[PDB]
Parts: sequence; structure tokens; C-alpha cells
Amino acid sequence: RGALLLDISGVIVDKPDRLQENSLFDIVNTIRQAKDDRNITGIVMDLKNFAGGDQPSMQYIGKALKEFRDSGKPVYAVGENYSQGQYYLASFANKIWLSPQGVVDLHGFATNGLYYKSLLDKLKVSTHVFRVGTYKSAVEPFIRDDMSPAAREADSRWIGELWQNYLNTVAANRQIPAEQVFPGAQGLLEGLTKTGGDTAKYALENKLVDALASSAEIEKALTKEFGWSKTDKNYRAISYYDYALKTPADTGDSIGVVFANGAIMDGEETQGNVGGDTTAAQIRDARLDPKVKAIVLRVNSPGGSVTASEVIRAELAAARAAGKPVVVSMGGMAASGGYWISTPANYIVANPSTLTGSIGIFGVITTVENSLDSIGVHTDGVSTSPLADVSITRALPPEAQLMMQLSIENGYKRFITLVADARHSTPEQIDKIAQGHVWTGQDAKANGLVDSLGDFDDAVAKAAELAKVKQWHLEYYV
Amino acid sequence: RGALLLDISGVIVDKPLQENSLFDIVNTIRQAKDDRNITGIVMDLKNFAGGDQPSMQYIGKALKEFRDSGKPVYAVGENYSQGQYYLASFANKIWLSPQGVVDLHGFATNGLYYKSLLDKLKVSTHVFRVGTYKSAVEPFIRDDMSPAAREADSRWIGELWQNYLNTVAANRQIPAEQVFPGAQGLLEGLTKTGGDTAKYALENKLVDALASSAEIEKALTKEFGWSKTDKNYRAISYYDYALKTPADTGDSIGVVFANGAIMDGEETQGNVGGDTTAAQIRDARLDPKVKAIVLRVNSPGGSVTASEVIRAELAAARAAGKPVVVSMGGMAASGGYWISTPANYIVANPSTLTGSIGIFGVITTVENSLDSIGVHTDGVSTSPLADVSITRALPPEAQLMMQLSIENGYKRFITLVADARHSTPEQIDKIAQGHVWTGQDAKANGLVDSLGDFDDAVAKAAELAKVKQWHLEY
Amino acid sequence: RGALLLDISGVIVDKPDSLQENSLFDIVNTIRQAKDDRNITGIVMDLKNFAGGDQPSMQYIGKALKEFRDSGKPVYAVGENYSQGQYYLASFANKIWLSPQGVVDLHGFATNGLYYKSLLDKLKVSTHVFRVGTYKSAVEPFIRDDMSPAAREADSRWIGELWQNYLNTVAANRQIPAEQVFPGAQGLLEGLTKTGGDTAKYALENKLVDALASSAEIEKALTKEFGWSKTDKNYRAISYYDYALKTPADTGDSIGVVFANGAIMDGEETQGNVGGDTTAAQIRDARLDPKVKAIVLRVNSPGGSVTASEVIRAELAAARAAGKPVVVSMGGMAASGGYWISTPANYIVANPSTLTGSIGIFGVITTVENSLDSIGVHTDGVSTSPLADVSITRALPPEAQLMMQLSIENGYKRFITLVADARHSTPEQIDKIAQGHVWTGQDAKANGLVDSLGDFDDAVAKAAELAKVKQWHLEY
Amino acid sequence: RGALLLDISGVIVDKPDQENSLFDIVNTIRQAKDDRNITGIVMDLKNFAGGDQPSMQYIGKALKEFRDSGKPVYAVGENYSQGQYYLASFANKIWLSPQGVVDLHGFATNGLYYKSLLDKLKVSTHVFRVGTYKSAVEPFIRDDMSPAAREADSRWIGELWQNYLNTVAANRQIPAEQVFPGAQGLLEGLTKTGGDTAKYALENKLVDALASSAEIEKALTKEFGWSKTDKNYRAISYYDYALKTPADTGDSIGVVFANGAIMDGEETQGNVGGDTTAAQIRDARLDPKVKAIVLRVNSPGGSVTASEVIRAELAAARAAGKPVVVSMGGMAASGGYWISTPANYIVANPSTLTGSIGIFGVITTVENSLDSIGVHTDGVSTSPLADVSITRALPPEAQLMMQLSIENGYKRFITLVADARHSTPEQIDKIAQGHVWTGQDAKANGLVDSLGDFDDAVAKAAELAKVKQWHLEY
Repeated sequence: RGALLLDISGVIVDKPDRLQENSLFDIVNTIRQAKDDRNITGIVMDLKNFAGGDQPSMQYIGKALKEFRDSGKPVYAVGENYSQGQYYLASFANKIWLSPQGVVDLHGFATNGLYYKSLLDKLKVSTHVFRVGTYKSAVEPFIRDDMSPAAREADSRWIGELWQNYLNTVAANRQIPAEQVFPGAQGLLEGLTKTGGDTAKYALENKLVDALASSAEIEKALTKEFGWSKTDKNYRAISYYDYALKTPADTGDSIGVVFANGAIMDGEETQGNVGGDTTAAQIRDARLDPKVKAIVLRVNSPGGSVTASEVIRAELAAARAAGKPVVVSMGGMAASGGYWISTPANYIVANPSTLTGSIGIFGVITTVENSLDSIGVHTDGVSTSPLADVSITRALPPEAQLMMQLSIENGYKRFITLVADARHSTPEQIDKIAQGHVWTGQDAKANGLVDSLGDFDDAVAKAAELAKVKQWHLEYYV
Repeated sequence: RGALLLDISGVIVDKPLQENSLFDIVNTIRQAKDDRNITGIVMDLKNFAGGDQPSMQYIGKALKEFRDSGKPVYAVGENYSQGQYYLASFANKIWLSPQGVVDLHGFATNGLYYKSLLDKLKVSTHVFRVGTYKSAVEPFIRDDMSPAAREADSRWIGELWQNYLNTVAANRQIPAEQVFPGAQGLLEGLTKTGGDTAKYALENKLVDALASSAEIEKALTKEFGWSKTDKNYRAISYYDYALKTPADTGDSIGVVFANGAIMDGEETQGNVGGDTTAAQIRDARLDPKVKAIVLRVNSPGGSVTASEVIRAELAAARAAGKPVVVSMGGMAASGGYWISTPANYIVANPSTLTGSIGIFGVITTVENSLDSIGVHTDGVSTSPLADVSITRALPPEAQLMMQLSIENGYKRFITLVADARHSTPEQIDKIAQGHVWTGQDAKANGLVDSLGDFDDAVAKAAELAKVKQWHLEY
Repeated sequence: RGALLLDISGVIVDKPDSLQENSLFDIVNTIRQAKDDRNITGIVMDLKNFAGGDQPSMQYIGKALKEFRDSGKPVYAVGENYSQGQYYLASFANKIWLSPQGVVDLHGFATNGLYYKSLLDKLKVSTHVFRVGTYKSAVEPFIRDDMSPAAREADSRWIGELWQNYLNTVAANRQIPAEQVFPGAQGLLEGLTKTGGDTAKYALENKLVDALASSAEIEKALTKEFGWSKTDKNYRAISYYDYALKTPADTGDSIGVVFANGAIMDGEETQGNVGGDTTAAQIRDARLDPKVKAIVLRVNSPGGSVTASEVIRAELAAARAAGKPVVVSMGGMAASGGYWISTPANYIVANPSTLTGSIGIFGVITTVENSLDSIGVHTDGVSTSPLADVSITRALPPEAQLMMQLSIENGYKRFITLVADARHSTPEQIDKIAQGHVWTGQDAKANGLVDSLGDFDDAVAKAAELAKVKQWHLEY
Repeated sequence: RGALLLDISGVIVDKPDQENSLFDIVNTIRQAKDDRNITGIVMDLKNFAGGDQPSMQYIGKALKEFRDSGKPVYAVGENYSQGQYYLASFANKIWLSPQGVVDLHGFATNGLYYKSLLDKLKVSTHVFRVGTYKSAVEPFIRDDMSPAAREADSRWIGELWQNYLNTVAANRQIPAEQVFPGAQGLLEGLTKTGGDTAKYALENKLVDALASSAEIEKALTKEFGWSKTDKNYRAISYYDYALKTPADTGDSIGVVFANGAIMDGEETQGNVGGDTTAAQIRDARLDPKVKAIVLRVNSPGGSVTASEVIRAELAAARAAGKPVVVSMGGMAASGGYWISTPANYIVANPSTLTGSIGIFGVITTVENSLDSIGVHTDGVSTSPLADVSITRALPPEAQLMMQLSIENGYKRFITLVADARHSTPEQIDKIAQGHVWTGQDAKANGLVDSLGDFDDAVAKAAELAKVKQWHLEY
């Protein structure tokens, strides 16, 4: 009998490439095993080396911890300090211990990017942006020295919300109002001034933390609830990394689980990206395995290559047409191309804090003929068509401009049409909520882009509801 | 049974996936024609990065032949680049994605020109040249292409694109200008289709059907049958399909490759080594089983001194009475042509780029560049001919000698070619002076004997001796 | 039966980071073994590939050398040349040989630091300093183009003392006045002009060295003393590197030795650095091992992370609270963070040449928003608080400034509070000897920061005395 | 069983750390001279990048011995570089291509001079030097050569080029001015000939016949015969012809190399280690079966403390009764001469570059360069002598000690040479002052005892010692 010690070191991810990358589902499933397991009597969270996860993922680990607590097992969180990310997770604890010289470091959210128009003018770089989408702002750095007013309003909307969800969640976890979790900068400074700059008393007096206590006082309290081990020389516990997650029994009705974790590129899966052909081959696999009864596509992608996306879409559409229901589970990001790949699904579930939509399209051509000219380098040559002088060192010909603008207008019509046919809508109605506008899962649910607010559990349960009643999971991490 | 799957990945080259052998491709297609077990060919070219035009036309021929035997050839893809499509266009039936494009845009050349940079940097440029159209020296002395260079390059690029269009025309049975109507024409045809590139391709018959990956799968499994084992239509990939190792008759024709720039040393990097190549020819010239030689050339040229070593072993072979046939495949220019000179017979593809009979040297020194940052040189010499280095002014004595050496090198080139192509030096001038020529223009002015491909050069070789043969490679 | 050959190559360090790095303790313990081993008849020091050690440390080897000597075995020093550091050790020898054309290179001590206020202004960099410590001088590079007067005064005091410590020790070893070991630059110029720029004659007439000889003569003289090995074709000797130090008998009753060597980092160890978690775990092992009766913390550290220092301290404090005495042994440096961790001990011993103190706290933030703006690069984005809006490419928001300044004021108060509670003093008393001021072990002892002046031997002896009996060392 | 083919590839060196040992070459020619399996030598030096004149002359000497036993030596090549042709000229017969060139052009010296740049960067330079002719220091202090340097350098380069001419003139039995007439003459001679470089070479007797590569292979078989196995003329490459390992007589002469710049530690790179060489000399001194020591030197010099370590060991081997003879090969200057002073006897090639008895040191600091970009250094020091970092000005006390140190170093140097050369510092001063001296100048002024080569060094060591000897190396 011991505690499960959650000494997560590193980041939380959907799928890999004291480890630096930790699987969200492996963490949750281990916690749930710990729940039913007679030999574990509690969890301790030691999050010093934990670097963070997206809000939808951390909320999921949280859900597993509430389920754990609701069984009547204690969950403790200990540390000298908490970053904003560690505290979010720690907030789901029964009880939070802080060092008497420690800080709870709550400071808000911020987005930040470089803008280079002025530098491009000075280098005499020639820039061409082809885009459809007033709010498709990844383009702005080449053509502004600042974010556009449209970009500003879309980005304020989402970030302001993701942060309210941070506060509402943590507030509820701690049972104090949101303004007390974080009162803003004026109030934090006022609070910190009473306590004479003591961050830990501010934390204790405002209920962010339950007790201040040294590392040895913590140990005494932990051995008292969990007992002492003569072999280990500590309180009785076993680390996440040594606790064995029992490999689940296989039924025969399986639900296939395919990851789209990362930027979507054209070929095989390289780096930490999605490869169109690798993912399409994993989908094909489940589509032809008679054992596999439904597919869940777990998406965490900003997007990427339009040809890559189409290839993946095609396959999911074939799976569903083969009579295997497709359910998308969105976890953090499923935007642009990552929304593109989700469209053929029977059902789309997103986390309220998920970032999605961004239904729009862009392309950027920079050329350097003038930059080279100014230092006396030129290019010259012969061609059979102006359509053939497209190169970084040559001016973009107007023929190639015309084709590029037509290509991009056509691709945008493609996108809103797919979504229009997928979402039981009209290309004209989709235009009203597209134009490159990024939406949180909450907004997307409100405007039709997503079907229900939830998590991977909800996606799986739904895929199972489109057929039968004892399932197990086939993953394609291979 | 099953299809042969031509899922070529990478480039085509004479002599090494990523590098694929032209000859293994052609011979596998030819073996698959006679193989009861192959019932057709599917081309999947998505990872195929191109080849030169002669080479792809060669692979075409083998596809036409496979086709002429009654077996089907199919092209499938989401999209086609201009390289992929040339090849695919040999297929009976071309399948495009309903959102795909066939991306035809023409041919273009492009190079850096630096006269002004070198002047700003205060570099001294020394040019030694014979050839108005030997234009590869222009970047050092111009900011743009010379009017002469522009005519020469427009000529051959013009021809090569026409060759592209005509072949693809003939392959699709539609007029050349419908294959590619020019920029305006392409714009007008895309407007009319709402910018649907695939509808454009289908209405102009670039392609035979629009269809999805799993629509193509089905249509392919109907034709080739379903494999319970692989869970796909019946097919073996070219990379897994064993090409049979041909029998040693006992009378052979040696094939030697001069693939790349020609270097003095031995076979380095992706280059031709004068001495490795000379030795491969020596091997063939003295093996009594070898009845003739085919020199398969694809080279921009390079080292004149290494050119001679190769040329001399070739002449030796011919002098001992072994016929030497050159098979040009893509490029055989300058020194690629220098080593080709002693052959009994010279064959180029019409799209081959050859000639460029001319000579040049460039010296850049940096004395003034250093001087302006306060770095100088000094020393003693026993002759100004000794004072020759990147950091010092080029001595006028050194200039006179280098000029003389280049004038002489030029005379050597045209004399070699005059002797070898049954002309006079003065006549070879009128068509040398650095000018690049396509196989067609070369044939027309005597530099080349006939238009064809490797098949014809082999055939000519066996015919300059006698009648049953196998190939020996080195 | 040979000489012991101290042909040391590289530097001396408390703990080699698994020659180049030679262990202080292995050297000292091998000389002591060689004193009682009838197979070793003397020591020969060949230091041409010896790149230095800190002064407390070479003093400590010196002490082993004096002990070897006092037992009646000779110590000889040999070189074509002596660098300033090589000569310190050499000077403990009975007799020093120098090449007839060689030099004893004594020149003094010097500090040297870069200062780039003017650069940062030309480069349009924004600088933000959060400091408490008038002599907490490691900030001056960002805000000045030269030392502040306060910084000069403090650095002059310690550098002066350490160079005097060097002269006084070397003088004593050679039995000549300290001004004759080194007369100043003017005196050296004088002694050398009188000699025609001949450094060996200077050295020999001023008694820095005992005799002048080529390698092939010294050889002769040394085989006279040690006898000739026919097998090795050389005088009878064995190198330090081949001569086995014996692993001491095991008692049961141990004193544990934990190293705090280098910059103090938050992680675990990996580098040439101290890792908070790694050092705490070592201290824990020793704390819970009933075998271990006392702990010695061997410190040589410029400092580093406050939070990692706290981790180390808390384990030390717990060790002491559980009844195991903790004795600090300060080596070359034990300053700032390296003093923080020393604070919980029953007893602090430093070498008089140790640099310690430096009780203060600092913070520097540079941002590059104006540097980017001048080349047409800009940042922009959205935030829910200015507190979130902190990174190298943005202006430091006024709200963040106020928070960092509170933080620094509070960190200084932590520090002096800790020190005042540990050295039976008041916070207001420690301020008068804090303010970031660096002090020698001697100035440290005189102001209460340190309990006694001595070396490693004195720290061990004290640890044993705070418990009892006969001991031996568990290293970690 | 055929020609020894010297298809030397790379460079000649004293000791290989591409690199061919000078002695392995000489000792293989001498073995082949007396081996009845070798009927001749063929020199194929297309891949030979050169060696110093003294070394090539040494190989030439063994070629002459080889030729005098009546076995022929042939030189074959498409071209001859200046280095290559020096060697080829020791052949009975020299064959050139009819397109070939003999590239004779003289000698040059050239160096960078940095003063202007150093002042532009505001660098502070402190030069400490004794020796009007110690010119290695001139790039730190000026834009160009001082008249002193250009006199010293014209002198030795002139002499080395004339030795080149004289040797090659003797080898070809034509007068020197015919070998290379100067720029004017070469250009005229190449004009009475249409720019034909081979015809220039044949008419002026640089070369014996112009001949195709196959015309050479025909005359080379016939003389050496044909091998049906190798399918060439009978022949074995230098690299495959085993040099037999000489016996252990009973009395040895130690050969110790000092090849390259002299550094302070152990041997690294292509440099001399003061302590490494010393241990070698020391093993020599103590191994009772070594009766003499030869120090083979090819060094521009380097570190004085490392030179002294070496000198002292050698002086000790001599005092211990073992004679020391120096063989200079190419360079033995500065420290390379310091280390040579203990010897009973010094032999230099007339083309050896030695002397340079002189001393210098440079300190550069960057306080003003850093000042101008707004970086400064500050700190506390207990003496001005402790402020000696590159970012600090050099303090006046340190300048004075440095000058006094260099003054004393030069005194030590002319003093060592005075003792060793039976002279006085006053007499040595007249021939010191940093002045570089060829072998011949050094023999005339008394810095060297005789002109000769490794063989003479060895013979002289055996004479001072006695009897029948083999060589022991390290």
C-alpha cells in the first residue's frame, strides 16, 4: 500500500515525438487505475519539473483527479513554488502545500509576435500575399509593423476567454471567487504590500494554498497519512514512472484512434509533424480492419499543407462511407487545416478552451531582385513562358500573380463548401463565420462548427453509441 | 499475377530510392511486357522529382512498347508536375483528383550575373576567351545576358519546349497548343471553369478521369483484382520486382558511362574521373570478348586535361579496331563533346544539348579589395611569371601567357573536331565559337551522325562488328 | 624504494567532474601516506604542466608537504621555469632547482571585468537592474563603463590581503623578507637591469631559488639522492599517478563529506555545477544513515540560484535538528548563495584567503525593443495582464518592474534575516556587513560570519568533536 | 621482372605524420639499383605536389647512382609542373605529350602586411626585436618590405632559383639560360612556334621526345616487356615494391627528427615537441649501443624555451661521449639553428635556408578597439605587472622588462653560436641580426661546416664514432 506520486517531469502531449514528453492518455488512465487499485491509498502531486500542457489537456487530467477524490482517496499537492501551469493542475488537489518563502505565480495570458514590414522595405525585399480571410492574420508580419485591428479583436476574444476559463476552473477548484484567484495587477501589488512582499502569506490569506510548510514538515504530514518505508527511507509511495499501467483486455469490437498531432505536411511523418500519407494509411488500416467498428480522430493541429489535409479528409470520408462512424476529438488546437481534416466526421467534440475554426487560406511569395540589385547582383535568363520565371531571385511576373490569386480564391471556396456540406449549412452562412476567424470551442459550438463541448471520453462514448456496447481501443502509434 | 507498380521515387540518372537508373527502369518495363505475371502497369509518380527530357522519352518508348503488346498502362495522382505529366502522358488512361492540377508552365533558364558586385568589391577580373557564344563567362563581365547569348539560349530552350509539347500532344492526341495555350490561354480557360484546374484538365483532355483515391482503388481492383493478403489491388512495386540477370553469351559490348562534370583525378563525389574512365575503356579495349564500345555520355564537360586522357583511350580502342559508339543522353557539351570526338558514330536525342565547342579561363585577384581594408602584400620574385596568386595583381607577362594558352586550347578543340567530323578548322569555327546546339541542330551541322537513343547506339555498335551480344558494364 | 614524483598535470579542484582536474584530497592524502611508507624516501615536484589551484587549496597541499618534510624526508623542486602558482607549491620544498636561463615569474594579483554601458546604449538595449547591495558589484557591467568607487574599495581590500597572504607564506618558506620575494614592479625592474635581463641570476641572488642546472645535471643530483633504476633508465621514482592511495580502514561511525563545488543551479547536477536536488539528496542519505555521526559540507561556490540554495540549506538545517552536527569547510570561494547554504551549520571554518560573504541580491533584465525598432522589427500581441507581457523583445511593463523590485527587497530581507538568526545577531547588525560586500575568511572571522580560520582537517576534527570517537569518511 | 614505377603521389617529407618519406624513396631506389628483378625506372609524377629543393636533389642523387649502374630511368608525363620537372630532369629520357607544357616560371615569395588594418581597428602593437633582418615581424609593423628584408630575400631566392637552373641545366646538358630564358625569351620562343608549348620544349631540349600516351606505352613495353597478367608493361609501383628491413649489426647511429615548428609541449600536429625530441635524444644518450647521433633538421624555428630543452639534451649526448652531427634539409633557421649549435659537425645543402640568428616577440592589445565600440575593462591589481590580459594596455613596466628580456635572448644566441662556431660575439653579430642564409652562404661564413646531404651527415657521424653501423630511429 502506498501513494501514487505524480512527479511529472516535462510536458504533456497527445502522442510522443522522468521523460520530457508525457502522454495525456497514459497519465489519465494511470490515475483511473490508481482509483480502483486497493494498493494505492492516495495521490501526491510534485510538479516542480512539469513544464505544462494546453488548457484542454490539463482540464482532462483534472477530471481524472476529481474522479479520484470522489472515491475518497486524498490528492495532495506539494512544492516550494507554483508556476501558473503547475498551479492549474495542483488546484484539483484536496490540499495544497506551499513553502513559507514560495510564490503562486499567476500573471495572465499573452500572445506575442514579430512584425517585419519595415525591415523588408529596408532590405528591399518584394512581398506578395495571396489570401482570403480578413482575420487570417498569420500573414500580417510581412505586411504590417503591428497587428491589424481585425487581428486584435479576434485574438482578444479568444485569449480573454481562455483566461476566464483558467480563473473559473481554478476558482471552482478552490471555492473562492475568480477575482480572488487573480485580482489583476493593482490588487496583486496591494495584497503583496500588506504582507510586506511575502508571496506565501498572500497565497495563504487568499486561499490559494491550504498550508505553508517547510519540506520536512511536509514529509512528516505525508508519512503520517501514508506511512514510512524502511527500504526507500521515505513515506510509502511509488512514482508515476514506475507504476505499471495494466494493458487493457481486448474485446473484438474496437474503436480505432488516429492522431493528428502537429503541423500537417505532405509526405511521410517527419520531425514532430503530421504526414498526410502516414495518417491516411493509418485511417485506411482501420477502414479495412473488420474488427475496428468506429474511428476517433484525435486532432491537435494548427494546420499546414492543403494537399496533405485533402488526402487525410478523403480517407476519413471513405471510412464513414464504408459504414464506420468517424468522431473527431479536438484537444487544444484543431484549426485551419486541422479543421479541414475534421469536416467529414459524424460528430465533432471540442473543449471550451480549444482553438478552432480559422477557416481561411493564405500564401506568401517574397522575392529579392531589388535586394540583390542594390549590391550589384542580377539574374538573367530565357524562358518559354512567364509562368516559368518563378524563383526567389526574380520579380514575380503578373501572369503568375493572376494564377496565384485565382488559386487562392478557388481554395477558399473549396474550404467553405466542404464545411458548408459537412455542417448542414450554406457556403454563404459559412462565409459569415469563416474569413480566417479563429474561434474557441465555446464559440464554435455556438456557431455550428462543432457539435458538443467535451473531452476524449465524450468522443469515444459517441463513437461507441454509433454501433455497440463493449469496446477496446486500437491505437496506431506504430 | 498483378500490375507492375511504377512508384518511382527520386530522380532518373544514367548511373547511380533517390537515384534511379534509367536502364534498370527501361529493362524492367521491357521484361514486364513479356512476363505473363504482369498484367499491366500503374504509374504513381508523386515522389518522382524529374529526369532530363531524353531520358524520359526513353522510358516513354518502353511504355509505348508495353502498351503495343496489349497490356494496360495507367497514371494515377492527386496532382501532376510538369515532369510527372510528361511521363504519365505515355499512359493509356490518366486519372486526376477532382481538386488536382496538371502544372504546365514551360521551361526557363536562370543565372547570377555579378559585374557590379565585383566592381563594388574592387576585385580585378581577368578573362581569357575564345567564343562569342561561350557565355558561361558572362556572369563575371556582364550584369545581364549578352544579346548573342540570349539568341543562342532562346533557340535551344525554344526547341526543347516544343519537343515537350509535341510529344505530349502526340501522346494525348490533341493539338500542341491545347496541351499548353500560353499564359493568357491558360488564364482564360481557368476563369471559364471557376478556377477549377482539374475541370480544366478534363475538358482539355490532359487527363481522362476525375476521381478520388478510393474511386481509383476500386477501378484498379476491378482491373487487377483484390489481394486478401495485402488488402489492396494486385501489384508488385518496381523496387521489389526482380529484373532477371541476363545470360553471358560470350561476345560482349562494353558500356562505359561519362556521367557528370569531368575531373582530373579519379571518380570523386558525383563526378567523372579522367583516370577511372580511361581505365574502364582500357579494360574494354583489351578484353578480347568485348567486340565494341558504347560511351554513354551525360556531361557539361570540365577538365580539358582529363578530357584528353579519356579521348586518347577511346581513340586507342578504335585504332585497335573496336568500334566506339557514343550515346548522348541529356548533355554532352564542351568536354562532354571533346571525349565524344573519336567515335565511329555519334547518336543524340533531338532534345540533347551538345556542342559548346569553345574555351575559357577566369582569374580574379583581390589586391585592391585587400588594400582598401589596409592589408597589403609584398615579396621578391625571380620572374614576374612567378608572381601569380589571388592576393597579387596579375602581371602583364602572366596575362600574355594565359591569353596564348587559351588561343591554343581553342585551336586544339576545333582541330580535333575538324579531323573527327570530316571538316576543315575554318568550317568548324563557323559553328563552334561556344554556341550550344540541341541534338537536332547538331545532326544538321555534322557534329552528330543520327538522332535516336541508347537502343540505336547499341544497334550501331553490334552492327559495326557482328550479330549476337550482351552488355558489359564497368 | 623511490622518490614520490609529484608531476601534477592540470588544475587542483575539490571534486573532479568524471590529468586536468586533480583532487585536492587525493593529493594531500597521498603525500601523508607517502610520509609513513618506507618505500618513499623523498618527494620531487615537477610542476611544468601544473595549471594552478586556488590559494586555500595550495596552502593545504603545502601543509602536507611541511608534514612530509618535518618527518625528515627531503622535498625537492625542479623546473626550467616557475609560473606564479607553480612557485607557491615549489616554495614548500627543501631545495629548488631552476634552469640556468629560466624565470621565477612573480607579478602580483589582478582582477579584470568587462563593462558595457556605452555598448548597450549604442545598441539601444533597455537595462533594468533590481539590486540591494552597495558592494553587490556584479551588476556594474550593465550600468557603468568602469568600477564604482565602492567596488574599487572592497575589491582592493581582499585582493591586497590575498597577495600579502601569498607573499607572507612564500617569504616564510624561503626564510627571507616578503619584500625580497617580490620588491614591487620597480624593484623587479631594478634587480633585472643589474643583471642584464637575466632572470635566473636575479632569482638565485635573491634566494627565490637554490641552484641553477640543466635537466641533465638535476638528473645526476637526483639519482645521487634517490639511486638509479637500471630497469627504468632513470633515478628511482614513481609518479603520483601510478602510486596507489590506500582506501582507509572501515570503522562504522562515519563522518559524511558532501561537496558544494561550483555555481548553484536549480536542477540536478549535470555540468561543472552544483545541483540543488542532487546535493539535497546526498545530505538526506547522510541524515538518515544511522552510521553517519556528523556532516561536513565542503564548500567552493560563487553562488547562484536562491531557490536551489534554499533546498540545500533546508536539508542541512534538518540534519542538525535531527541531532547530527553540520560543519562547513569553506575552500576557495563561499559567497552569496555559497554563504546561504553554509548558514545552518554548528560551525563555520574558512581559510584566511577564502572569499566569502557577499550577502546581497541582484537582478538584471535587458530588453531589445528599441534595438529591433531601429532595424524595422516590432512586436505586438494581446494580453490579459501587463504581468503576462514579459519577454526579451518587449518593453518591461511598469507593473512588472514594481513586482521585481518588491521581490528583490524581500529577497534581501530573507538573506540578512537567515544570517542574523544563524550568527546570533540582529537583522540591523548584519546589514552593516552585508550590502553585497565580499570578505576574506579573516575579515569574515572578525565580523562573526565565520567561526575559525583553518582548513579541511580542522572542520573534520570539529565535526568528530561535536559527536565522538574514531571516524572515517563517507563521500557522496 | 620490370621497371620500378615511381608513381609518387603527394609530397616529400622527412618523416610522415599524401606524405612520402624522403628516405624510403632514396633507400628504395638504392635497393632497386642492385636488385636484378628491376630492369629500370619509370617516373610518373602526375600526382606529385613537390618537396623542397634539397630533398628532390637527394632523390636525384640516387637516380644518378641508379643510372650509372646502367639501368635506364624514364620520365613520362602529359605535362610538367616546375617541381615535377626538376625531378624528371634526372631521367635518361623525358617524354612529353604533343599537347603538353613544361611549366617553368621561377620562384616567388609573398606575404601579407597588416599594419594599416591594425591601425584601422585601433589595435595596440608591441614589437620586441633584435635583428635588422628579422623580417617575420614586418607584417605587424608596416605596409611593405623594408629595404633590409628585400635585400636578404632577393639574395636567397635568387640563389635558390639559380641552383634550380644550374642543376637542371647540368641534367639536360644545355646552358642554364636555355632552360628558362626569362619572360621575354620564353614568350618569343613560344611565338617562333605558334603558341605550341611541346614544340618549344622539344626544340630547346627540355624534353627528348613528344609522344602520344599509346606511343609511350609501346616504347615502354619492348624496353620492359609486356605482362599478359597485368596487361601493361612489366612494372611494379613504388608503393608495392617492398623496401627490405636492414640488419641489426651491433653498432647503431641514432637518427632524431626535428621536423616543423618547435613548440613547448609534447609533439603535436606537424610540429616539434621540445619535450618529445629531448626524450628521443635522451634515449639515444643512454642506450649504450648508440655511438653517434644524427639530428635531421627541417624547421623554421619557433619557441626559444623549447629550443633550449633540445639543445641541452644534445649537448649532453655529446659530453657523454656520443658525437652529434646535424643534417639540415630545407630549413634550419632561428631555433632550428639554435638546436643545431651543439653538434660536432653541421652539414647543409647549398639550397638549405638557415641562419636567421635573431629574436623577436609581439604583443597586441585591444583596449582602444573595445573603447570605440563602448566596451571597457576595469579592476584592481596589486602590481602593474599583473594587468597583462589582451584587453588591457601593456603597462610601461612590462614594456621595459620585455625589451630587456629580448636583448638578453639575443646575447644568449650570438653567444651560443660564438662558442659553437669557434668565433666571437662581435664576429657572429656581423652575420646574425636575423639574416637568412642559404646553405652556401652559411658554409662561407662559418655557420655550417660542409655542403652535402644526409649521407654525408651519417658518414661523418660514423667517422667521429667508428666502424659498421645501422640506423636506429624514433
